[PDB]
Amino acid sequence: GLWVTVYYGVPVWREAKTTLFCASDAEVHNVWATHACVPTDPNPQELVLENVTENFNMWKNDMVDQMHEDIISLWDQSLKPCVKLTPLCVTLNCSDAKVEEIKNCSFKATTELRDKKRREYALFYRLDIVPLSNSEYRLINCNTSVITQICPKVTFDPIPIHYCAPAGYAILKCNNKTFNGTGPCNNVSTVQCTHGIKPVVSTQLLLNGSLAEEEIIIRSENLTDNVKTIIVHLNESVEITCTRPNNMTRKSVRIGPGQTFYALGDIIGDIRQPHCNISEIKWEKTLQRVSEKLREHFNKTIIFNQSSGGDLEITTHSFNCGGEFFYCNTSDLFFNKTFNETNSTITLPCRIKQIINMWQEVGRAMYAPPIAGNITCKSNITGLLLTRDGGGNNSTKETFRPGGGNMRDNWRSELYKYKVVEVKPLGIAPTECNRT
Amino acid sequence: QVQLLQSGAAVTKPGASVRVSCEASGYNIRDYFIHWWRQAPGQGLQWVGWINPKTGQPNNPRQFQGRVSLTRHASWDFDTYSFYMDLKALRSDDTAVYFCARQRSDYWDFDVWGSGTQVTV
Amino acid sequence: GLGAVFLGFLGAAGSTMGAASNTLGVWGFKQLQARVLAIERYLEVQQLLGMWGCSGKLICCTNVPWNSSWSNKTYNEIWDNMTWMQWDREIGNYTDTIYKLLEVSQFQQEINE
Amino acid sequence: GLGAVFLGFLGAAGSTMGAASNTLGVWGFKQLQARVLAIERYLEVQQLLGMWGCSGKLICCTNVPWNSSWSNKTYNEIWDNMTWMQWDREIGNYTDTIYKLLEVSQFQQEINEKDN
Amino acid sequence: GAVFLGFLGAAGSTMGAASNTLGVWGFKQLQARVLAIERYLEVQQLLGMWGCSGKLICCTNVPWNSSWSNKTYNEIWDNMTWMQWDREIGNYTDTIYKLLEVSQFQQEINEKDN
Amino acid sequence: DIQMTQSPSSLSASVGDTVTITCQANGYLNWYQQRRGKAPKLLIYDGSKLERGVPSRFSGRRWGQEYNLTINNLQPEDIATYFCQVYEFVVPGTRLDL
Ligand SMILES: *[C@@H]1O[C@H](CO)[C@@H](O[C@@H]2O[C@H](CO)[C@@H](O[C@@H]3O[C@H](CO[C@H]4O[C@H](CO[C@H]5O[C@H](CO)[C@@H](O)[C@H](O)[C@@H]5O)[C@@H](O)[C@H](O[C@H]5O[C@H](CO)[C@@H](O)[C@H](O)[C@@H]5O)[C@@H]4O)[C@@H](O)[C@H](O[C@H]4O[C@H](CO)[C@@H](O)[C@H](O)[C@@H]4O)[C@@H]3O)[C@H](O)[C@H]2NC(C)=O)[C@H](O)[C@H]1NC(C)=O
Ligand SMILES: *[C@@H]1O[C@H](CO)[C@@H](O[C@@H]2O[C@H](CO)[C@@H](O[C@@H]3O[C@H](CO)[C@@H](O)[C@H](O[C@H]4O[C@H](CO)[C@@H](O)[C@H](O)[C@@H]4O)[C@@H]3O)[C@H](O)[C@H]2NC(C)=O)[C@H](O)[C@H]1NC(C)=O
Ligand SMILES: *[C@@H]1O[C@H](CO)[C@@H](O[C@@H]2O[C@H](CO)[C@@H](O)[C@H](O)[C@H]2NC(C)=O)[C@H](O)[C@H]1NC(C)=O
Ligand SMILES: *[C@@H]1O[C@H](CO)[C@@H](O[C@@H]2O[C@H](CO)[C@@H](O)[C@H](O)[C@H]2NC(C)=O)[C@H](O)[C@H]1NC(C)=O
Ligand SMILES: *[C@@H]1O[C@H](CO)[C@@H](O)[C@H](O)[C@H]1NC(C)=O
Ligand SMILES: *[C@@H]1O[C@H](CO)[C@@H](O)[C@H](O)[C@H]1NC(C)=O
Ligand SMILES: *[C@@H]1O[C@H](CO)[C@@H](O)[C@H](O)[C@H]1NC(C)=O
Ligand SMILES: *[C@@H]1O[C@H](CO)[C@@H](O)[C@H](O)[C@H]1NC(C)=O
Ligand SMILES: *[C@@H]1O[C@H](CO)[C@@H](O)[C@H](O)[C@H]1NC(C)=O
Ligand SMILES: *[C@@H]1O[C@H](CO)[C@@H](O)[C@H](O)[C@H]1NC(C)=O
Ligand SMILES: *[C@@H]1O[C@H](CO)[C@@H](O)[C@H](O)[C@H]1NC(C)=O
Ligand SMILES: *[C@@H]1O[C@H](CO)[C@@H](O)[C@H](O)[C@H]1NC(C)=O
Ligand SMILES: *[C@@H]1O[C@H](CO)[C@@H](O)[C@H](O)[C@H]1NC(C)=O
Ligand SMILES: *[C@@H]1O[C@H](CO)[C@@H](O)[C@H](O)[C@H]1NC(C)=O
Ligand SMILES: *[C@@H]1O[C@H](CO)[C@@H](O)[C@H](O)[C@H]1NC(C)=O
Ligand SMILES: *[C@@H]1O[C@H](CO)[C@@H](O)[C@H](O)[C@H]1NC(C)=O
Ligand SMILES: *[C@@H]1O[C@H](CO)[C@@H](O)[C@H](O)[C@H]1NC(C)=O
Ligand SMILES: *[C@@H]1O[C@H](CO)[C@@H](O)[C@H](O)[C@H]1NC(C)=O
Ligand SMILES: *[C@@H]1O[C@H](CO)[C@@H](O)[C@H](O)[C@H]1NC(C)=O
Ligand SMILES: *[C@@H]1O[C@H](CO)[C@@H](O)[C@H](O)[C@H]1NC(C)=O
Ligand SMILES: *[C@@H]1O[C@H](CO)[C@@H](O)[C@H](O)[C@H]1NC(C)=O
Ligand SMILES: *[C@@H]1O[C@H](CO)[C@@H](O)[C@H](O)[C@H]1NC(C)=O
Ligand SMILES: *[C@@H]1O[C@H](CO)[C@@H](O)[C@H](O)[C@H]1NC(C)=O
Ligand SMILES: *[C@@H]1O[C@H](CO)[C@@H](O)[C@H](O)[C@H]1NC(C)=O
Ligand SMILES: *[C@@H]1O[C@H](CO)[C@@H](O)[C@H](O)[C@H]1NC(C)=O
Ligand SMILES: *[C@@H]1O[C@H](CO)[C@@H](O)[C@H](O)[C@H]1NC(C)=O
Ligand SMILES: *[C@@H]1O[C@H](CO)[C@@H](O)[C@H](O)[C@H]1NC(C)=O
Repeated sequence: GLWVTVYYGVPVWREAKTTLFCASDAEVHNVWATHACVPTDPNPQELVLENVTENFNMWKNDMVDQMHEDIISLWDQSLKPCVKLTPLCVTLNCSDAKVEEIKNCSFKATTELRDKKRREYALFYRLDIVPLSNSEYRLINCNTSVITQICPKVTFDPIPIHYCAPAGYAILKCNNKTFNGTGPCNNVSTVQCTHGIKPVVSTQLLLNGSLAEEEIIIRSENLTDNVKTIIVHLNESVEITCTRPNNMTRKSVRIGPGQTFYALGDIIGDIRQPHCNISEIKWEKTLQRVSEKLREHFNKTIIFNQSSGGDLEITTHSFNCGGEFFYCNTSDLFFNKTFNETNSTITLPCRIKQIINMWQEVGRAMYAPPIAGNITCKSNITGLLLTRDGGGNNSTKETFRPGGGNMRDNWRSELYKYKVVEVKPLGIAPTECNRT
Repeated sequence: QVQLLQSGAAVTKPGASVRVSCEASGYNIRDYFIHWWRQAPGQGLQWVGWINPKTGQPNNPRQFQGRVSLTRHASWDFDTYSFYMDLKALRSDDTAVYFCARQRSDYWDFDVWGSGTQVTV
Repeated sequence: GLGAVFLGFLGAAGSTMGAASNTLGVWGFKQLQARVLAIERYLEVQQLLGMWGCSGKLICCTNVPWNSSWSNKTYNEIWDNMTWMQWDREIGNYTDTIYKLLEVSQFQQEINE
Repeated sequence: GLGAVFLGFLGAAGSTMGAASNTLGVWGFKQLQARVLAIERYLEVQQLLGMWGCSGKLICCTNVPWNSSWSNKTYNEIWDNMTWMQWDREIGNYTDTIYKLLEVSQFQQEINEKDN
Repeated sequence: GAVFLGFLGAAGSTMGAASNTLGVWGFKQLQARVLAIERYLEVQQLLGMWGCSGKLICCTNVPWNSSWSNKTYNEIWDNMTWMQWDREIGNYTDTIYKLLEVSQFQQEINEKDN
Repeated sequence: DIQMTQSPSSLSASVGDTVTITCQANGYLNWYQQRRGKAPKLLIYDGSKLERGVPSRFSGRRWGQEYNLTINNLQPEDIATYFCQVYEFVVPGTRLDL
C-alpha cells in the first residue's frame, strides 16, 4: 500500500536557540533576585538515552553568552535605586593616617542646607584614590565615569542557580569521564532543568566549582594559538581559606536629602596586614599533575612564571569574600616553578580595594561599603586559567603564565557539558494503514 | 577612516631606552588585539608580542622577555587609545623598524599597519 | 504546556525505528517571554494536526500515496535498520511538499458529505 | 497560530456561498502584545467550536431546528444569489440567541447517550 | 470566562441532580492574560492525552479498584455533591491520572495493529 | 609544532605572463605585500579568501598542506616582496623583480 501516516511524539531534535529562565532552591533582598526565580523541583528528571551519539562545541555555546548578558543586567538593576557617590570626589587634602596601607583625610560636603557645607573626615585605601599632582588627591574614577554606591542591604554572595529550559525544549548533557570542549560524546542524557551553577567571580584561580573526575581535564579553543586562554580542571580540589585580622568601624557621611553613604570610620586595635594561606606540599603536587597533563599536548618541558603585567584586576588574584573585594599577589605559586622531569604554608600578602571597576565595560564603576568585624571565607580551588607565552619555535621550553583572558571563561568551566535543543514531535513514517 | 599614527624615528646610545607610540582612533579598539613586529635589515619580520586593549596583559617571546613592556593608556574619552613599547637594554644588533598591527576575526591577519619607526644603537 | 510530555518522546531516541513503538525585572520579563514562547509552540503542533484530520490522535492515517522521487525503499529496512534521526533527513527535504498535499487531502474529505 | 492560513479563508470573498465552498523597548513590547492578542483569538474560535460538539471539522452540522422568526428564505436563493457578507448583517442581531441554543443541544445530546 | 462561572452553578446540589439540571495597568493585565490562557490549556492538555478531547462527559476503560473508595453507587449521586468527592480522592489524584494515561496509549496500539 | 618553508626564495619573471610563488606550512596562512621601507599590505587571508580593496587579479589556492599564490596580468606597482605569515613565524619573502 505505502500509505503516508503522521506519528505524534517522535524523538527528533535540531540545534536551536532560546531564552532560559532562572530557578532557585529554598527574607533579605539578594542581588541575584532569587525570590523571582521559581522553586526547583525536589527531584529533577535525569532520563538517559540508550544508544546515541552527538557532538557540540562549547566555545560556540550561547548558554554562556546569555548568562553573561543577564548577569550584567542584574547587577545594573540592583544599583538603580540607592545613592550615587558623585559629589564625594572633590579636592581632597590627605597627608597620612595616624594608625601607605590606609590614608586618613577629610573633605567638604553638602549638608541639610544646600548653601551651607561641612567638613567631615573619612578613611580610604591608598590605591582607592590618586594624587592630583602635594598632599591632594581625588577618587580613582571621576574624570571618566560615575561611581555608584552598592546598596547596603543586598548581599553579593553567590547562591547556586539553575538555568532551566522552558516547555518544548530539552538540554543535552553527556557524562564522558574524560572529554574536552569539542568532539562527539556517546553517553548523552536529557535533563529538563540544569543543576547548580554558582556565579562565582574570579580572575586567576577558579573557586567553588565542580571538581573533575578520572582526569585533569584541559580545555582551550586551540592549543596552537596563543591568544586563546587555557582552562585547567582539577579532579582533587585544593583548600584555600584566609581571613583579614583587622577590625573595622562604620561611619555615616551625608550629602543630600535622605541620601547617606558609609565610609571607613576607624581602625580598632593594632594594624595588621591581611594575608592568605595555602598549603606547600599539597599545592606543589597539584601543579606537578597539571604539568604532566600539559606535557603530552606539547611534547616539551613545561615551566611556569608570574604574570607579565597589566592592571591590578588580572595581575593579582581577585574574588569575593564576605562582601569584600581582594587583589592578591598569588606570585609564590608561579615563580621559578619549573618541574623536574611538611607543615609549612604559603603566605600571600595583599590588601583590599573599595572602588572597583568590575564588569569592565566603559561608563561606570562601583563602591563597596565597609563592614565592621573580620571576615572568614574558606574556598576550594577547582581549575586554573593560563596563557602560553608562545615564543616561537622554542628548543624545549614552553613557559606558562597565569591571567584571566576574559571573564566569560569563569562560567565556561561549569558549562562545558550542556546544550539547549528544540524537539519536534512530528514525523511522517511509512505504514500500510489507510483510512476508510 | 581607520588609520594608525606613529612616533618619529629616534636614535639612542647603547644601554639607553627608547619609546615608540602607536595610536588607534578609527574603530572600537577594545574589540581587537594589537600586535608588534620588528623588521631588522637583512632578514624577515620578527614577532614581538601583543597587548590586549581591554586589560593591559602583554605576551612576549623569550628573546625579549623581561625587557620589552607593553602598556596602554586611553585618552580622556574612550577613543584614540595610545599603545606604547619600552625596552631596557639595547644590544648592538637591535637596529630595526618596529610596526604596529591589529588582529581580528580569530585569524592572525593584519589589515592595518603603522608607518614604522627606525631606531639605531 | 507541561514539558514532561515533551520529555517522554525523547526517551528511546537512539532506539531502532520499530523499538520506539514497542517501548518588572530581568526575572519576570524573560520568564514571560519564555512562557509566551512555550504556549505558542504547543499550538503549532495542534494547528498542523487539526487541519490534517488529526484530532487528539497519537497515530493517524491519511489517504495520500508516496511519490517515487521521495525515496525507494521497502518496510523492513526502514523499520528495523534506521533511526528517527538519520531517517528524518532523508525525507526532510520533502517535508514542506508533503504538508501541502496532506492538508488538501483532509479538506477534500469534508466536502464529500 | 500562523496568520497566513487565516488570510487563506478570505479568498473569493465576493463569491456566492455555494461558489465559495466549491473553490525593554516599544519594538518587542508591541510584538509581545500582538503575540498574546493573536493567540487568544485562535483559542476563542476553538473554544466555541469545542463546546458545540465540533472539534475542528471545517464543515460541521447540528440538530437544532431553525426558528422561522430569525429568517425564512428558500435554500437555493441564499446560496445562489447572496454573499457571505450580507448574511452576517441581517442575522448579526440574533447570533447570540443562535449561539446559546447550540450549547444546550450538545449538552442534551451527550447526556442522552449516557442514560440511553 | 463566563463558561467557568457556569460550572459553579448548583455547586451545593448533589452530583446526580447537578448533571440533570509600560505601567502598572498594561503589565498586570498582560500577566493575567498569559496566566488565564495557560490555565485553559492545562485542562485541555490533560483531556487530549486521555482520548476525550472536548466531550462534555468522557467515557473510559479503567477499572475502579476498591483501594481508593468503597461505597454503593446509589449513595454517591444522591446524598453528596462534587465538593466532598475531592477530599476522598484528592490525595491520590496523581495515581489515577498516570494509570488512566497509559490506558489511552495501550488502546491506541491495539487499534493500530488491528 | 608550526613548520615553515619558502623553497624558491627568489623569482624573476617577465611582465604579462603567469607567475606564482610557493609556500609550505601548517595552520592558517596569510599573504602580505611589502615594499621598500613601507608597511606590509594584506592581499588574501584564510588561504584563499580575498580582501576588500586589493584587485581581483591576486588569488590563491588551498591544497592540503601546499599553498599557492596565483599572479596574473602584471601591472607596475605590483612588484614587491611576498611572504606567507602563519600566527608567529614569518620567513623572508621572495622578490618579483623581473
Ligand atoms: C586549531 O587551528 C588549526 C589551524 O592552525 C586547525 O587546523 C585544521 O584542522 C582541520 C582538521 O582538524 C583541517 O581540516 C582537515 O583537512 C584535511 C585536508 O584538507 C585538504 O585536503 C583535502 C583532500 O586532500 C588531502 O588528500 C589528498 C589525497 O586524497 C592529498 O593528496 C592531499 O595532499 C591532502 O592530504 C581536501 O578535500 C580539502 O578541501 C576540502 O575541505 C575543505 C575544508 O577543509 C573545504 O573548504 C574544501 O572546499 C574541500 O571540500 C583540503 O584541501 C582533510 O583531509 C580533513 O578531513 C578529515 O575529516 C573528514 C571528515 O569527513 C574525513 O573524511 C577525512 O578523511 C579526514 O579524516 C580535515 O578536513 C584543517 O585543514 C586545519 N587547518 C588548516 C589551516 O590546515 C585545527 O583544527 C584547530 N583546532 C581546533 C580544536 O579548533
Ligand atoms: C565558597 O563557598 C563558601 C561556603 O559558602 C564561602 O564561605 C562562606 O561565605 C559566607 C558568606 O558569603 C559565610 O557566611 C557568613 O558567615 C558569617 C559567620 O557565620 C556571618 O556572620 C555572615 O553573616 C552575614 O550575612 C548575613 C545574611 O546576609 C547578614 O545578616 C549579616 O549581617 C552578615 O552580613 C555570613 O552568613 C560562610 O560562613 C562562609 N563559610 C565558611 C565555611 O566560612 C566562600 O566565601 C565561597 N567563596 C567565594 C570566593 O565566594
Ligand atoms: C587526578 O588525576 C591525576 C592525573 O591523572 C591522578 O594522578 C595519578 O595518581 C595516581 C595515584 O596512584 C598515580 O599512580 C599516577 O602516577 C598519577 N598520575 C597520573 C598521570 O595518573 C590523580 O590520582 C587523580 N586523583 C583523583 C582523586 O582522581
Ligand atoms: C597563616 O600562616 C602563618 C604562617 O606563615 C600564620 O602565622 C603564624 O601565626 C602564629 C599564631 O600563633 C604565630 O605563632 C606564628 O609566629 C606566625 N608565623 C608567621 C610566619 O607569621 C598565620 O596565623 C596563618 N593564618 C591563618 C588564618 O591560618
Ligand atoms: C545500541 O546499543 C544497544 C544496547 O544499549 C544495542 O541493543 C543496539 O543494538 C545498539 N545499536 C547500534 C546501532 O549499535
Ligand atoms: C570518553 O571519551 C572517549 C573518547 O574521547 C571514549 O573513548 C571513552 O569511552 C569515553 N568515556 C566513557 C566512559 O565512555
Ligand atoms: C579533544 O579530544 C579529542 C579526542 O581525540 C581531540 O581530537 C581534540 O583535539 C581535543 N580538543 C581539545 C581542544 O583538547
Ligand atoms: C552513562 O552515564 C550514566 C550516568 O549515571 C551511567 O550510569 C552509564 O553507565 C553511562 N553509560 C555509558 C555507556 O558510559
Ligand atoms: C574575629 O572575629 C571573631 C568572630 O567570631 C572574633 O571572635 C575574633 O575576636 C575576631 N578577631 C579579631 C582579631 O578581630
Ligand atoms: C583622621 O584625622 C582627623 C583629623 O582631625 C581626626 O579627627 C580623626 O580621628 C582621624 N581618624 C582616625 C581614624 O584617627
Ligand atoms: C614526542 O617526543 C618524543 C620524545 O620525547 C619523540 O620520540 C616523539 O617523536 C615526539 N613526537 C612528536 C610528534 O613530536
Ligand atoms: C621567570 O621570570 C623571571 C622574571 O624576571 C625571569 O627572571 C626568569 O628567568 C623566568 N624564568 C623562566 C624559567 O622563564
Ligand atoms: C608579588 O611579590 C613579589 C615579591 O614578593 C613582588 O616583586 C611583586 O611586586 C608582588 N606583586 C605586586 C603586584 O606587587
Ligand atoms: C629560580 O629559582 C630556582 C630555584 O631556586 C633557581 O635555581 C633559579 O636560579 C631562579 N632563577 C631566577 C631568575 O631567579
Ligand atoms: C572585632 O571584630 C568582631 C567581629 O566578630 C566584632 O564582633 C567586634 O565588635 C570587633 N571589635 C572588638 C573590640 O572585638
Ligand atoms: C570544596 O570541594 C570539596 C570537594 O569534596 C569539599 O570536600 C569541600 O567541602 C569544598 N569546600 C567548601 C568550603 O565547601
Ligand atoms: C583622571 O585624573 C587622574 C589624576 O590626574 C589621571 O591619572 C587620569 O589619567 C585621568 N583620567 C582621565 C580619563 O582623564
Ligand atoms: C483503503 O483500503 C480499502 C480496502 O482495501 C480500499 O477500498 C480503499 O480504496 C483504500 N483507501 C484508499 C485511499 O485507496
Ligand atoms: C514527483 O516528484 C517529481 C520531481 O521530484 C515531480 O516531477 C512529479 O510531478 C511528482 N509526482 C507526484 C505525483 O507528486
Ligand atoms: C536537500 O537539498 C539540498 C539542496 O542544496 C541538498 O544540498 C541536500 O543534499 C538535500 N538533502 C539530501 C538528504 O540529499
Ligand atoms: C465574479 O463575477 C463574475 C461574473 O458573474 C464571475 O465570472 C466570476 O467568477 C466572479 N468571481 C468569482 C471569484 O467567483
Ligand atoms: C421562534 O419563533 C416563534 C414563532 O415564529 C416565536 O414565537 C419565538 O419568539 C421565536 N423564538 C426565538 C428565540 O426566536
Ligand atoms: C439590529 O439592531 C439594530 C439596533 O440599532 C437595528 O438598527 C437593526 O435594524 C437590527 N436589525 C435586525 C435585522 O434586526
Ligand atoms: C438547597 O437546599 C434546600 C433545602 O435546604 C433544597 O430544597 C434545595 O433544592 C437546595 N438547592 C440546591 C441548588 O441544591
Ligand atoms: C487494588 O488495590 C490493592 C491495594 O493495595 C492492590 O493490592 C491491588 O493490586 C490493586 N488492584 C488493581 C487492579 O489495581
Ligand atoms: C492526605 O495526605 C495528607 C498529607 O500526607 C494527610 O495529612 C491526610 O491525612 C491525607 N488524607 C487521607 C484521606 O489520606
Ligand atoms: C598550485 O597548485 C597545484 C594544485 O594542483 C600544485 O600542483 C602546484 O604545485 C601549485 N603551485 C606550485 C608553484 O607548487
